[PDB]
Amino acid sequence: SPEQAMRERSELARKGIARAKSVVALAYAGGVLFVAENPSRSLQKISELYDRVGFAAAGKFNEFDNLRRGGIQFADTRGYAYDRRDVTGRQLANVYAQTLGTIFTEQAKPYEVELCVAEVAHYGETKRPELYRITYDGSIADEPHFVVMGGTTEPIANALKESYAENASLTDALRIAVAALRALGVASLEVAVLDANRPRRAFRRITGSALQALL
Amino acid sequence: SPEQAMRERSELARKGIARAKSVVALAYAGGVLFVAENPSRSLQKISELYDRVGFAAAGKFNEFDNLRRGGIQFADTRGYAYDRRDVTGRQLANVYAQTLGTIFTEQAKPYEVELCVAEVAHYGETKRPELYRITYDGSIADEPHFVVMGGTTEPIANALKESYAENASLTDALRIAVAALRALGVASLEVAVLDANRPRRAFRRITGSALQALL
Amino acid sequence: SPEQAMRERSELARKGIARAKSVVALAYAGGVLFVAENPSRSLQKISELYDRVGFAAAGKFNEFDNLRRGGIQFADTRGYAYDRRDVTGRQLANVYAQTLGTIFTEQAKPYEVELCVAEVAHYGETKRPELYRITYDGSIADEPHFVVMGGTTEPIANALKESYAENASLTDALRIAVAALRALGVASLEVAVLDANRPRRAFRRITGSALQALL
Amino acid sequence: SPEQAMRERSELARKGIARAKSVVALAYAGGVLFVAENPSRSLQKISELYDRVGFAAAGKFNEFDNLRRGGIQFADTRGYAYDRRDVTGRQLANVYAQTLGTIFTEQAKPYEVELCVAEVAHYGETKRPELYRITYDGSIADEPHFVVMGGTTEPIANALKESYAENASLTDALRIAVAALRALGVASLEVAVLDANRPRRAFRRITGSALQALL
Amino acid sequence: SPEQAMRERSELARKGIARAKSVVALAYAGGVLFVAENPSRSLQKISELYDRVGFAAAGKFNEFDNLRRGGIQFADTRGYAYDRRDVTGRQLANVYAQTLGTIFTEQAKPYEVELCVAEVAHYGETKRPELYRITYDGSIADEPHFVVMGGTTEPIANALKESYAENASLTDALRIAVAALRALGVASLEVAVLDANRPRRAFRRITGSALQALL
Amino acid sequence: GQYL
Amino acid sequence: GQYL
Amino acid sequence: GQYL
Amino acid sequence: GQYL
Amino acid sequence: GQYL
Amino acid sequence: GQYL
Amino acid sequence: TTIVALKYPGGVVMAGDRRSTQGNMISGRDVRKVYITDDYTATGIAGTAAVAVEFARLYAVELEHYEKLEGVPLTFAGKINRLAIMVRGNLAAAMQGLLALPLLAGYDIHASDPQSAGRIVSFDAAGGWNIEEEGYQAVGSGSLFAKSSMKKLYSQVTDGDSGLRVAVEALYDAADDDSATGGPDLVRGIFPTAVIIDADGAVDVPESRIAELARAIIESRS
Amino acid sequence: TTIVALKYPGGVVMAGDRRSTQGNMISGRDVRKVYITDDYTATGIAGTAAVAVEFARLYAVELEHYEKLEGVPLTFAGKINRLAIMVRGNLAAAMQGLLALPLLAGYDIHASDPQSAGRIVSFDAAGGWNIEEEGYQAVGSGSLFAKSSMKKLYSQVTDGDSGLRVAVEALYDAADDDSATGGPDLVRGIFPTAVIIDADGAVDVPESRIAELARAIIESRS
Amino acid sequence: TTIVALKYPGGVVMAGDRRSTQGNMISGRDVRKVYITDDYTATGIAGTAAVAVEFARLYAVELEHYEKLEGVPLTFAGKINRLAIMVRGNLAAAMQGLLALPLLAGYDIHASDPQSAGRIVSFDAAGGWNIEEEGYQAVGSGSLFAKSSMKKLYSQVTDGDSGLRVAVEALYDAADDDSATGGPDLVRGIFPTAVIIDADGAVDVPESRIAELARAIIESRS
Amino acid sequence: TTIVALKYPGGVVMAGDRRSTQGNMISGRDVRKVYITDDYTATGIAGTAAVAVEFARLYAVELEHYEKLEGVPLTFAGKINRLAIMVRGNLAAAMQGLLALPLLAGYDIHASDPQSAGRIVSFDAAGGWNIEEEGYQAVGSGSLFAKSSMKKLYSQVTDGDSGLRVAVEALYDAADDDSATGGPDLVRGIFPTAVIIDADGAVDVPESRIAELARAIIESRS
Repeated sequence: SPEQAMRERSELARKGIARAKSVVALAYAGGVLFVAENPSRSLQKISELYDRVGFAAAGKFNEFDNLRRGGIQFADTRGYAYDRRDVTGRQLANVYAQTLGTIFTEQAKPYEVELCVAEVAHYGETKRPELYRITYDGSIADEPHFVVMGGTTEPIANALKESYAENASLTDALRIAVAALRALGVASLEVAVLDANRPRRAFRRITGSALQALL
Repeated sequence: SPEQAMRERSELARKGIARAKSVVALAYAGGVLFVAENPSRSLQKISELYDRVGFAAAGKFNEFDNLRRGGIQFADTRGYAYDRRDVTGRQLANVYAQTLGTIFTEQAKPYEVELCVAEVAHYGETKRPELYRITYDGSIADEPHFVVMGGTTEPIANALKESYAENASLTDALRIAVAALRALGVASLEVAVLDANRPRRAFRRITGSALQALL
Repeated sequence: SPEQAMRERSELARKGIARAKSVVALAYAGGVLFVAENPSRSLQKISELYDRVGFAAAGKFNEFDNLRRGGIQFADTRGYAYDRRDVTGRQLANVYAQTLGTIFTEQAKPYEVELCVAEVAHYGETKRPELYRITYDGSIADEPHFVVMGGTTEPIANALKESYAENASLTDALRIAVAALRALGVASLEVAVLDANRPRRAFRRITGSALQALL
Repeated sequence: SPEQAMRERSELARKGIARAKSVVALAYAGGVLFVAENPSRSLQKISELYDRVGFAAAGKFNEFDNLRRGGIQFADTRGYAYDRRDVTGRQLANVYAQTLGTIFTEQAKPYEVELCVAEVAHYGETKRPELYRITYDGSIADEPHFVVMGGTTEPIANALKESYAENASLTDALRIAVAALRALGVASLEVAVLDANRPRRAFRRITGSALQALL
Repeated sequence: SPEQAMRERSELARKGIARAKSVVALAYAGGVLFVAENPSRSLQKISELYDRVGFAAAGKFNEFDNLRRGGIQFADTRGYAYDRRDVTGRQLANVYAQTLGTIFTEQAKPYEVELCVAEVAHYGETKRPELYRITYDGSIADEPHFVVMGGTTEPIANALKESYAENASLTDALRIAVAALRALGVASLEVAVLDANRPRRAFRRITGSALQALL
Repeated sequence: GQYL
Repeated sequence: GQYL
Repeated sequence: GQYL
Repeated sequence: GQYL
Repeated sequence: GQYL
Repeated sequence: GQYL
Repeated sequence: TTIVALKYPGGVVMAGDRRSTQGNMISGRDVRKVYITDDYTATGIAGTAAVAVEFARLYAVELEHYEKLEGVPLTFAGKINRLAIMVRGNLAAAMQGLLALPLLAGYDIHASDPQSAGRIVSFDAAGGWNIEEEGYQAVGSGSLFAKSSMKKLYSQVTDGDSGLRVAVEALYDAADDDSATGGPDLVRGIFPTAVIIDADGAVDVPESRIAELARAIIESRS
Repeated sequence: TTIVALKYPGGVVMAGDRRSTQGNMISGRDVRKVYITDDYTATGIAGTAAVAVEFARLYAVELEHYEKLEGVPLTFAGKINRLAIMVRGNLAAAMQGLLALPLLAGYDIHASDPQSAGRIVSFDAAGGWNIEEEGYQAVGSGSLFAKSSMKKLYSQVTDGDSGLRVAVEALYDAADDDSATGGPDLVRGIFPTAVIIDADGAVDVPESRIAELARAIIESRS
Repeated sequence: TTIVALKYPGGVVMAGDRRSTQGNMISGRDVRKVYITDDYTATGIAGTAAVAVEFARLYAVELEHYEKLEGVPLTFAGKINRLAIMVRGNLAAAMQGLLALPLLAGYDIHASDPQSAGRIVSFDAAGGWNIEEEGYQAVGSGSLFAKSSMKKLYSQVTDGDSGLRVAVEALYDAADDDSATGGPDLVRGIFPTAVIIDADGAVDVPESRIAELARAIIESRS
Repeated sequence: TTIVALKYPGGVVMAGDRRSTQGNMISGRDVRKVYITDDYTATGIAGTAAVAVEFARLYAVELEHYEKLEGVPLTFAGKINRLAIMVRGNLAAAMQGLLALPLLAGYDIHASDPQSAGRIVSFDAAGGWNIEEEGYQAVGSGSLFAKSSMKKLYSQVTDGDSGLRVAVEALYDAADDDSATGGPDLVRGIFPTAVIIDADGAVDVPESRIAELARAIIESRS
């Protein structure tokens, strides 16, 4: 029956997300900070979508890697067709929602992925960093402060709700994020920032000795 | 049985639209006023289809976003092929009814969504604003006074029928619409107007300070 | 058994046509007169197919709207390919029967539609108007008095058989048809005439004040 | 139920890989060494992918032979498109993971194979070899020291791990590899080395008298 | 139950091959000798694939005739593309295995055939002839002594390993083949030779008075 | 269904 | 999930 | 069919 | 597939 | 099946 | 349909 | 060929000549070049006769087809756009010699003032269209002579009858100065065809009124 | 044809002549060549009139379609890119004689300073675009004369009135030196069409003010 | 147009002029022909200005796209190959007229010697590429004069500043001998653009340093 | 351009010059025209430099792709056929000026006699190949002079050293009579590039040995 089919499909999607690792993106003074606990030193759950648009995912790696590559192609084609400043995180979030809804409906197996699209202001412009959280079936939410995805979200979300404070610097945000990700050491951690201070490409990776220094 | 399946599909749509917000499109002296329950801010539940044609919807954002984009493309193509004044609300409502019937018949999962197409008289012309309601199965209706969609339709619709009066002012109509919508806040509401006094493009969003002073 | 499915499909179609309004197309001295209980001021269930060929329908709106558009397209193509006088009502009725049978057989969802094609003689000629009723399964019947479709057919048909009048004028025919449809006021009534006294286009809509005058 | 089918396919792949001869890929001082128990002189479970990228597999021969040919095609096309040094083992491992995921979800019969992609440093460069294991489902894992594929993995894996010594030489490494694999003979073993000391093409097969001298 | 279905398909294949006449391909001093119990005089189940590559088959006739024609087409195209000496029996055996796997998986009705590809050295070279046995599921076996296909293989194989003498002459090889096939007359027996002494085309038929005066 |  |  |  |  |  |  | 159109208070009038030539040889003496495209618009196409007839046929079919499909006739700008697209899609075939130049007379019922509701639209080769504001226009080989005659005679246009007379006289001047345009054939009784569009619709002018107007013009110039 | 655009402190002004010709013969006296593409940008296309009208219509529809689909208007760079794409697509037909050269005037509301938010973009035949820094630009057959007039008159441009007067003067000089460009029609009362874009949007200049300026210029040069 | 590039100990510098012509008429005075393609490579395209801008934009988009997709930037050889593929794909249109000659300057981070990591790659019209070993290169109409000037001036290049001075002098000589190349404009204050790439990346040279270098050169020549 | 190849007892040697011209203008001085296609075959392509580089790259890719897919290198006849097919497929582009004529030298590892396993294959414009039996071959503009010099010098070839000396002298004669071929550059230190193939594979000859040989030849000619 259709009721059972929809319920089982959604349930297996939820089971896929629980099996995934945890990743938290929070808006801090310089922009948006992504921290994820991943053992792999080569496979990355956080990437750059466009100049001021960053990407995070939790779930099956090949599925959200396909989604990441599709979003990158979309952003590049859109920016080339019109202009770089015409590409926004809202359009990418909408396209992700469309694709995920289509995948839930028409595909034999849905995609067990939960996405976070982050955007920061252009250089010299003031604007609150934006965070969109997209679910398996296409539900899209505006998160003004932080996005928790994968694993045990409840403990990590509550830890942030109390510890997280607006206008955190790099060091403070990193400390809060790793402490609430415990609910981990420097290694097996993937950290990046969308930094509004950069002129054009806000996405930057802090890795190696510098990341340890900030932890 | 196919009869059982069709009944279950209609019920599926009924639940899907039921667990959704409510939007009110009411005719007043200056044209049409759309007020939507939008706890979001980036996503828009009210849009413009053409110079004097506006669109409102209730359901899941993916499906009526796709339908809104399709109607925008249809109106633009039709206006370019013949003329801007050859596009009417009736043609767009008919196209929406046909595509919704086709989606209901053919798709494995129907588009559970309700649409409302509003048209106002051209500049320098007097004519009663036209409102059309299109349902999940392709049925189309013409309402002369108001349109209410999604959520608990019975209390809000009865409250409108009690409190809505024709030839209302903008402030009066907005107060009536919000009061009927309570059956909420200054924010979390999406306000738009099809304005018959504008030269070419009627649609205008009333957000923020203008709405704040108006409310 | 295929026959069980066929009976289910046939009964679905007769039920769908049963829950609709009623249309009466009656031949009078000046040609053919179409009267339908159409509450809507926008949806048109009686239209013109070609210069002397008129169309009436009963059932689900979008199905016979698509059928009407296809018939208009076929008539235009045939009249352009050979000549305007080479298009007759018989060819249109045959194409309608063909497409309705094909839809009933091949397509999953049968069209719950009954069609009436009326032809009147050209200007300067004398011929009995020919009415062709095409049913859901593709059956076509030539009826030389009056077609009644949709809703409760037996009482209105019997009233017309009791009150049939050959070579009746337009006013008497309109009164007869509205009385039979009652067995209704001026409003919610859509009427039209295939007028044999017009030179080229026989179709003419009688709306507003003229309907009041004739009644 | 979909879960029943998915676990049926997972166990089908698991037992298909289980009833296949095992292969070991270990990092030694000069690069990587593959040793497979291959009685056939003609069939090869070890092959070169690109200049410093080597391939190994365990499972059904036709399936991973198609995979190996696809990988060779991809690597050659990529190296021609940009440059030889722009081809890395990680890109090939990601491609294998993606195609195996697509096989799992959409192919009628999932491939019951397990792949290992090994990459050594370029010539005149210092870098630890990267070993990637790719499973039948598209799961992709990183192994810093060794990979064991097919058959009973526990005994050979435990013997290797408890006997494993980093920075070992080729003669030594062959000795420990055959010792853990026995838990073999001069013949019936196919062996190869990704030799970091070779200027451009690292892959090298050790067959005939040289293998006997080493083993 | 997919497992039961695949097993039933395998049993169908082995049953289909069981009710067929047997073919013995034995590598003798001059090359390879094919002897088949072939009741017909028109149908040929021993054939040449390429200059030094011969083909033997057992099972349903049209299936392996199609396979033989496909292999001949592949070999001719491959020889024209690069060179006649770039065509090996290993490539043809691998292509046969791959296509048999594809037919067994994707096609609803499996191919119940069993193939043997024999390869002999070019003129002026010494090399032990290679014999590949390809099964219904795409399993390739590097058999250096003898190949027996069709019917009950156990008695024929037992007699062969009782009587297999390496580097036997053509007459002794024919005696061994006929005697082991019995455990017959000049007719109902089709015999061919891949003769390494021939300069370019090794395949040669032994028919007429030649076979009679040979046995 | 739309029947008016 | 999304109904707004 | 035929297995000859 | 891998969940990281 | 072939697994070598 | 119409069989006549 | 010459087809003229001119606005008068309360409508528009469109007239056309009757001669078709294949080179210097007169092949047609009663060709009809002004077509009532629909109840409020007439079109007149100069150039090759075959393409002209095909163009009028297609344009009328297209307008009627839209009206039947949508239940409302095209706005005047929509009709202009459809005719302009028809002209533009003929560039490739007109470069081979199948040139058709349309001229569109119409009565905008949706206009504010019914007296100034007449519209004359002229199309150029590439498909551009211009709504004439001077009140008269001509197409064809004698178009320049007819336009120059109408420039001098347009002050006499006060109503439908004087507008019809001025159109017939412009056609007479074009026929006088151009051999591809046919004058009034008093021997055969063949005269230019005319269509008058006003608030009541578009009607072909009867041949007797045109005959008497042409006779008056001829007896004036004698 | 000639279309001039010039920046004044606080906005931009774009003016165009009214004449269209078929060779040496005047075929149109009130052609409008300057279009308000959207509330903050105007475009003026010179060349074949058919292609100019079609390009203006298509470009306006493209901008409107994007704004409706995304809920936010294109940035000025996006608009420039779309216009350049259209010109480059036209190149193949432009070699055949359907040559259209646009000139874009706009008000960038995303600029830091609203006193210098006016933008003028010129396009070449191949599709390359150049944002003008000298403050004025012209396209058309009289573009050289108009630009050489603006080079001398631009020191007088202080506000919208000064910019409008200088633009009309440059159009007058272009018409004075080029026969394909039409000057102010004093007998017919036909004057160049202008559009002024400032922080409040793009507005058509009433014909009364342009008539006054044209009369002032004519009286000055008499 | 002329673009020059030269290696100095520790990096590379690329400079270009500002003039754009349409035949003999000067159509642009502040064109920018040197683009920072990515953090370590700058590209400069001569030929049609439209095609130059298109190629720069598309090449930068391609490099960014690959780096984002694969998480690692292309090697310098891969960038060379992609640019050569663009040049080859432009061959038909170049024969048709829309022609582009690129010149690439880069810093090789993967090079073993940081001092000699500067690279200059020239392209011919057929798509072939050559890595310069002489330490300098030029493209454009005035490329031969610039190359022959750098041949004599290259012995003075010992740092970034002397390299920039030599590049500006080469552009000055190219403009002195070729009228399609613009010299330093002191009346308008328009000077050649320059990009310096070192181990710290690719940075635009501010207009002040180029202005004082050009003034010193002009004083030396007087 | 001029590439020579010649067999010697136990192997083959292939040498090429370094000059690339555009017309009569020298554009390149260190072009390498001889590529080690695989362990036992080298190829050298004359004609357009872009096509030469692309052909060599694609041919090496093809050989390696086959070797990896099949696990065994192609036979020499297979390599010849692939190169001939690649030359034949360029017949259309060679007519419009993108010509590329290859010369293939190899060591046939499958040959029975080790001392006569060197093979030289020349290709014609239509893609036909000929395995040279005279022991030497040349391609390029100076190929006639190189061949007529090798005709007289081939009696002195006895091993790798004499073969290399004869190849360098043939290139010297080609450069002496042809201006598109560059001779040894004793000022810039640029000398022809050579590859020697024998039983142990194909190795590039170090520049020191070629410099010694070229200086010895030059001193013998003085």
